[PDB]
Amino acid sequence: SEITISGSTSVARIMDVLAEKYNQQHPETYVAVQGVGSTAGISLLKKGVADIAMTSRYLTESEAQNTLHTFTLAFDGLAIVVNQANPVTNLTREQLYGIYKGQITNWKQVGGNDQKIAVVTREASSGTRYSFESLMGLTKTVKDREVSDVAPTALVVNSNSMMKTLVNHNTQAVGFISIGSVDKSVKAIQFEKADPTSDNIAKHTYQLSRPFLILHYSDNADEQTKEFIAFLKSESAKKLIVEYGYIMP
Ligand SMILES: [Mg+2]
Repeated sequence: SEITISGSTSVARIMDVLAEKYNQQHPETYVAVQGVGSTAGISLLKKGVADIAMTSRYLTESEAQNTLHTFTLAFDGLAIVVNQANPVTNLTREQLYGIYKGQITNWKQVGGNDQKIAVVTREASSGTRYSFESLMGLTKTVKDREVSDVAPTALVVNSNSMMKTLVNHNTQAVGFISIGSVDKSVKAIQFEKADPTSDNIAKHTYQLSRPFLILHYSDNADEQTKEFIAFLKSESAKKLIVEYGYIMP
């Protein structure tokens, strides 16, 4: 048989591994992992042409359906990173928002050196960028969509790796990376005085995290779907999730 799980390209990175694992033990069921973004995934499931959707954000009021079931597969965290030389140890929500908006333009304003801030972001198509902006309220409504509201003087880089190298080489820069990509080349700072840790994400004391949700019709689903959903809830799956740097609720 065939199971189609659609949506989030953020979730698809780990789902590709989970699926290949489940296929080893169930060689006659192909799990098609379709990375089309959280919103297309929801639509595909509601049209009955996916069995499962995956998202990297909570559902809106309008997306919620009474017979749709949701569970949280994992949390994925973001770190704010500065150059090792930067004395700043913490930013609040309003400070970071203000910096990304271009309202706060010198580090002295947020307890640092007298030096112009270089704001660094990711490419337009980046999932990590979309979640950072959603978490920080850095989009704006324009007619029928959200548009990025980050000051267009921000510099764009195209990976975690390149973000860290940029930060590492520029005392003035601030940026964001997946929490798992943190290494000693950059200084990860607190957000609202909470350290960027697995434990703080799991307890929601650290705010900069996003859910990986799994959506399906628990009632009206066929057995192959129920069996894959069970596996996603199994220790064998969780072990894999954790080992790739995602965080158990
Ligand atoms: Mg806004």
